[PDB]
Amino acid sequence: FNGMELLSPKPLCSVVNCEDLEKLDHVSALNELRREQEIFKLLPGIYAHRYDFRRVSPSIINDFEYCPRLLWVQHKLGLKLLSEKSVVSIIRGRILHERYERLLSQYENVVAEYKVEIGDLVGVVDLVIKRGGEYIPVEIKTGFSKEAHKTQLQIYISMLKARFGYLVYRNHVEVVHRNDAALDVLKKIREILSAREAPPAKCNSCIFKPICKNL
Ligand code: FES
Ligand SMILES: [Mg+2]
Repeated sequence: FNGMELLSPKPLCSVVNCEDLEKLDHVSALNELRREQEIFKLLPGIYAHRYDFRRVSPSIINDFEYCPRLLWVQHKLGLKLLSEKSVVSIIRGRILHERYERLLSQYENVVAEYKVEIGDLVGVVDLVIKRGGEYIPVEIKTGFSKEAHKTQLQIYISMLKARFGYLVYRNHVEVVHRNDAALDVLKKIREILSAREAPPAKCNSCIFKPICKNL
């Protein structure tokens, strides 16, 4: 709300109307939202979009944990690979992110897309609340794993020197405490991307065949 200031952010579905987005689960509607998000079909069970790997994101953290091989393959392709399963969860999450962002950025003490520099990499905080001279980071949980977003937020906390951060779920909010141990994940990722050889698969079955085997 313009003119007011925010103490703490509220759950996504308590700010945006999530029910409006539950009618987005047919091929016809998918193929239209796909076009806009610049997401395309590559293989019958694989979608993709362009991704800048100078940019750290929950996408990368989620993928580093799932399968370091997948992260390397994607870095080489210059493409982010999405399973035909969770392509709708990404598109839905992106629209939810955009609405929640634009609505909370309306507060006087709230700001969207705060660019931060992590050395050779860059980060973009979903939302930043300014309680006094301190910047409280906010991470919107959409599309990827709970742990991925939570780690990402712990990085932004440790970079902004905040005392804590907010992790906004659909129907609740979580106060993530500063944990500099999450920054250790950042050194490992920087190593996987620069690795001249592909790491070993840390998954039970590749849902992205045959791409992973062919690099
Ligand atoms: S996803 Fe683990 S190797 Fe293809
Ligand atoms: Mg987020």
